[PDB]
Amino acid sequence: SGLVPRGSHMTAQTVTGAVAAAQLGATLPHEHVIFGYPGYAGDVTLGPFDHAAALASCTETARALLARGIQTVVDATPNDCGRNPAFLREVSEATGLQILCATGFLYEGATTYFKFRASLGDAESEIYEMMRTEVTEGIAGTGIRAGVIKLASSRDAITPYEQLFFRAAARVQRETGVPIITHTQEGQQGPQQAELLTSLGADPARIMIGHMDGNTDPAYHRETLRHGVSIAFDRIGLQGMVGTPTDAERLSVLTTLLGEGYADRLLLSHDSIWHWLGRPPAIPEAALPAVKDWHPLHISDDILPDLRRRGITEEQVGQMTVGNPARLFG
Amino acid sequence: SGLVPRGSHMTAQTVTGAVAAAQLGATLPHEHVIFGYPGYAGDVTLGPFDHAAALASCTETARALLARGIQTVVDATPNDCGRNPAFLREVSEATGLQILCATGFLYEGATTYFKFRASLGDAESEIYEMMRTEVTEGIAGTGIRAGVIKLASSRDAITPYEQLFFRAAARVQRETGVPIITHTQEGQQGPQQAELLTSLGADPARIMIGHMDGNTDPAYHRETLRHGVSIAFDRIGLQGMVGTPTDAERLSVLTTLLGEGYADRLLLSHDSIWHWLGRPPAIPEAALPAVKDWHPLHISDDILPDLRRRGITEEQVGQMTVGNPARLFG
Ligand SMILES: [Co+2]
Ligand SMILES: [Co+2]
Ligand SMILES: [Co+2]
Ligand SMILES: [Co+2]
Repeated sequence: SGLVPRGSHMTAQTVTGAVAAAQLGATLPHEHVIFGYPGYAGDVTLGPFDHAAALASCTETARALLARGIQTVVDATPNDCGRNPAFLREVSEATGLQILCATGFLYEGATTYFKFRASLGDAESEIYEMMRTEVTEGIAGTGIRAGVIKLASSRDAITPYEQLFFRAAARVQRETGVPIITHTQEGQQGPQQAELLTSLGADPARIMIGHMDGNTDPAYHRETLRHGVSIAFDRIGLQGMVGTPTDAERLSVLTTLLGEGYADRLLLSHDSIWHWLGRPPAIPEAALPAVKDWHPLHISDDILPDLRRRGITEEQVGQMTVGNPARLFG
Repeated sequence: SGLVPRGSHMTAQTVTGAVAAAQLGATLPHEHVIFGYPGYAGDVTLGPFDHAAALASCTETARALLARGIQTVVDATPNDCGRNPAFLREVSEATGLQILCATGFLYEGATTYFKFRASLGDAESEIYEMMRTEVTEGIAGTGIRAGVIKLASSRDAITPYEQLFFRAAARVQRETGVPIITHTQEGQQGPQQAELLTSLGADPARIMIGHMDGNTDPAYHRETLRHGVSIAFDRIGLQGMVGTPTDAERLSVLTTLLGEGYADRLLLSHDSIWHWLGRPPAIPEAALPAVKDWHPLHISDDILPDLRRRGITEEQVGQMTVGNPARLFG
């Protein structure tokens, strides 16, 4: 036990169907099989999607993950960032790797559709309708259901526009028990997000505040944790990428939190992109070190062994990688 | 003659092929057959595209236009707003109505893809590559070529990000002679846009600065016109829609400019949307008068007769509706 999920639950849904909490295994709570920044579709002429090569590439990464003992990936790709459940299902059915997809949108400057629905009507209820339908019935008539709601906020505040999504999410959460994972911008708003969602009636045991590794002051992480929610160092491997701290700094914070007993509330991920949508990313020369360990095998090969040699126990490692994911999503 | 297009020309391209300047006929220089605010795709579950109903609805509007003697529509829909040349081609082949589609993106807060390419590399050259390919070879391997480049800027300035597109556009323009139509936000930046593009080497005779009806001070229109470019009152029918002036005000300005002899530089359009992408628009109760005349038959039925009874001549009307479009796009 400890802090178990409240009332209203629905068996964890993956792109290939419902899976039991115990079948989840080691999990990466925040990754992107395919991803495109909003607008990517507008570059379809020179940046078309090569299905054959994306499939070949993604299943390969999937296989490398299974070999590491990772049995599940939570794909956090927002509805406006290329989210494609049917494709994810292909990858999963081809490899056996389990994948949960999300429902939600990126922050304010991403797109403009709902900012517009909001000027003309009740956008909260429209977002609520969409989230609930995708979480209980499916996405785009495919029958594939989202297994997490994804929320995002800006750096300086959770804007009134962003809050429409947080309330729609809170509602669906209370009604269905579906988990909620978030994006925080540049290490800010973690506590505000936690305060808001719990105040809205969302179960702190089904809430994971993301990109918390974006902040290096542990007092900041401790304040979020006070709310009873889990937090994720989900961008491990992306170092100094205009903003992000280094892994050295992330681990310093993690080991402090771990030695303070917060293991039941810490999750680990990379926030990697296996295949980019649109025109392949032009990576400058100086950016190389920053993205060097920014691939999904980094935690399994570098992070988990580094934590262990630091005194973190095998049980603490299993709690973060298997224990937490099973309660959060299962 | 007068101010005819410079060197480097390419026969006007429509979704169904090249058309001769003389085949253009009366034209609406800025309209949207289908349109979706960026992000619309993310609402695919409850706001899917009903092809059968969009086709039935759009050809109908097309037929009403042909009956008015309008033989061509310049669809100004940006690459990030649902632009779909294949669909436009269906509408055109089904009715005979001629349609030219565009190449380009909406302003800064619309999407984020190129803001990202810009942090990692040479976005100007990537936008240039895309624009040129779509204007000379085609869009998405369909062989359908864009017949206009579409540019947009914000209200307070033509941002450094927005200027990447203006330079890519200027380049393609000099190289291919393809026309350029713009969007101006809330009646500002008209002169700045005209100054910038001509300074970049773009032909003022193949440049139409849009949404100029958004400003009601004719001194503002006169300054843009000084640059030798044409300007369009292309949102006729959208009144008071949070910002926009009333048609009464637009016509007051138009008749002043007309009686000052600027007929060779004035174009008329509605900026209507025949079929919305995403969830159908929820139109409040107070918004009704604002969108009442916001449909493509408004100029033919209300505007052109109102101008005539005001003293505007049949020749001045033909110059705006046929003369200008033929030089600009043909
Ligand atoms: Co994120
Ligand atoms: Co992410
Ligand atoms: Co516009
Ligand atoms: Co428009």
